[PDB]
Amino acid sequence: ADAVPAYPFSLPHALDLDPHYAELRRDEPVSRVRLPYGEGTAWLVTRMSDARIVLGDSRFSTAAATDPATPRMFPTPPEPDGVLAQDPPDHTRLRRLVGKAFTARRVEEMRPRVRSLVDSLLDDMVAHGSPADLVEFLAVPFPVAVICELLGVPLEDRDLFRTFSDAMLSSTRLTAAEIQRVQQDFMVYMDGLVAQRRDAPTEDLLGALALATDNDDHLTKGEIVNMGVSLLIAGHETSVNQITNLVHLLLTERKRYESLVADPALVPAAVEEMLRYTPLVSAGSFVRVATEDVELSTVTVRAGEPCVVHFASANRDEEVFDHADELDFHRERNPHIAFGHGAHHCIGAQLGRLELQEALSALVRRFPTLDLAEPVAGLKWKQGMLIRGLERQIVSW
Ligand code: HEM
Ligand SMILES: CC[C@H]1OC(=O)[C@H](C)[C@@H](O)[C@H](C)[C@@H](O)[C@@H](C)C[C@@H](C)C(=O)[C@H](C)[C@@H](O)[C@H]1C
Repeated sequence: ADAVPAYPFSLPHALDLDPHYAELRRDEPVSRVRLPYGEGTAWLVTRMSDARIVLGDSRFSTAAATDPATPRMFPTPPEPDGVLAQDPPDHTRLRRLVGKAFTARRVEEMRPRVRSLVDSLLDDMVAHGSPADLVEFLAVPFPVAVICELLGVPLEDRDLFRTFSDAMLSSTRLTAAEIQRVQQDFMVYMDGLVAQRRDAPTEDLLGALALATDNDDHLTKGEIVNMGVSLLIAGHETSVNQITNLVHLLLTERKRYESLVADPALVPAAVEEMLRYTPLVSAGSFVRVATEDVELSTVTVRAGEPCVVHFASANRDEEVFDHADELDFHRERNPHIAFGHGAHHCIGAQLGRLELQEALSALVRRFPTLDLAEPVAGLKWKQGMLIRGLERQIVSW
């Protein structure tokens, strides 16, 4: 009786927002759409208080989304293993157990060694000389290296992590027969690595999860193994591409970068803005299913109905933010769900931020003359992709 528009509404341009989300926020915050895969229609959530419910409220099952027939933004139906597709109370336990060690305090204390890692990379680049591809020298290498340091991986065998990481991306460049073998090899190493943490303690994250005080809650061996793998992947692509995404915004209006060469203390406040202002997820939600009827403004979604939150839209909610379409490094408040919200609120959110602030602070500190040496018009944005990012980024300092 009506279109049942397909979502994604359009192929994305750069880090632009389809001008439709804006119209929906006024004309229809919660509307039916058709996701590219699965079966039936679903609810595109476009505003914050609504997204906060769909991501917040216990009456929405992600583990339900595992049904091949349930809508989704990607082709291969998610395995029910994934922590993302984990309902409580089991998920709630994973988060409690992992969250006890992945404290914000562990991440802020990593900083000094994360500063020391961006430097080795910004050396390699200055060795190459200007102009240089910021993807190659910084963004690709920096995150994987950071995670290795989180897991306390010895320097040798970090190439495995890099080999396994790149074997999981969308453009893997490797066949199904290869993906199988690298998986085994990596998992077995991780197996032995967790064993070493149990037998002989360390102080890295795995180490803290591996310890077990006798009379109280701790994780199994296979859980600890898998959490590490889960963190590794979930913080790779997002951070690789989020780095180029903030540099890209920083130079395209170069008035921005110079805002931070002027007052470096803005780097953290900046990083938050750019998280809120960047469609790192082009068309968004992992689907959520109402296990009971749930009431949003303007639409009450019924038990059994799948939903999709668009993060970056909520992040531009005209009530929540002012001049949400304009990048302001001096907002008093920044309630962005760029890290998601509620149960599945990004684990690595604090680490994510550490990484960004360290990449930008270093860039400002080492290259106040940083400039995009590629013409903007030439820029190679990644195509047909789930997470937005640049293929390439020649910069000149
Ligand atoms: C700029 C960096 C990052 C961004 C923007 C980001 C964003 C997100 C978002 C939006 C979600 C929620 C997805 C949903 O509920 O549909 C999420 C989940 C997650 N992220 Fe990240 N992330 C980042 C970095 C990382 C890092 C560094 C790690 C690990 C070291 C990580 C691990 C995870 C995990 C495990 C989840 C699932 C948590 C759960 O379901 O309980 N992420 N991330
Ligand atoms: C539909 C958009 C989502 O895509 C997906 O979940 C993909 C199917 C997953 O394979 C992605 C790529 C994961 O492997 C992780 C790298 C990131 C994941 C944990 C996120 O947090 C991320 C925000 C994610 O929800 C969105 C990209």
